[PDB]
Amino acid sequence: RNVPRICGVCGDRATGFHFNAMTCEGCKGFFRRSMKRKALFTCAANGDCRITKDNRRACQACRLKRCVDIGMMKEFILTDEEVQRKREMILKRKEE
Amino acid sequence: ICAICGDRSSGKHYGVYSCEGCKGFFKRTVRKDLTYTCRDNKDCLIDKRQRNRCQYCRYQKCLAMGMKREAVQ
DNA sequence: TTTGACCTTCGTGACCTA
DNA sequence: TTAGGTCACGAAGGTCAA
Ligand SMILES: [Zn+2]
Ligand SMILES: [Zn+2]
Ligand SMILES: [Zn+2]
Ligand SMILES: [Zn+2]
Repeated sequence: RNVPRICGVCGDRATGFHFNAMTCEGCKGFFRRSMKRKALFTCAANGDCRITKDNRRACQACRLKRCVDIGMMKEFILTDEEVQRKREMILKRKEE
Repeated sequence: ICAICGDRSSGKHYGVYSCEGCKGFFKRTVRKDLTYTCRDNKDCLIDKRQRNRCQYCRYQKCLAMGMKREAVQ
């Protein structure tokens, strides 16, 4: 796409786009699990730590909120349904 | 390596490499808010062998080496 | 009544197929 | 192109035999 391989959550090296925002392979994994599990993080501090390639894992609540602000959408996360389905059709078409 | 008693380090814990011992002693300490008093000069030497000599100085070092209290649950 | 070796969870992220 | 699946690793918890 030509836009900088830099994660907008933690400044780490981004491997591209994930759920609609340029992110590292780690924050991607995070953002999804977060939504899929419906987690409720709460930042000990005054809700405003700075996410960095190194501290990130420190305050989840802020990471998540940050993921969300740079635009990542849950919309892009396949439902449980969708998955089972595809997984099946494909698997059946293994029929040899 | 445990930055506290020196003994082998299971890995980081509440922010600092540390043996299993210094982990439990630091958990228990917090979860129970125990408070120790130093028997001497408050600069006792803490190591594998004599890490139980003075609870005050042990715990105290833990903080000193950077162990966090809010890291405990 | 404290220890601390051991064990149980579970969130992580680097890698990989598609 | 990105999606989900892997899964080997922490790091927090906990257990109980001394
Ligand atoms: Zn990131
Ligand atoms: Zn925060
Ligand atoms: Zn130690
Ligand atoms: Zn002492």
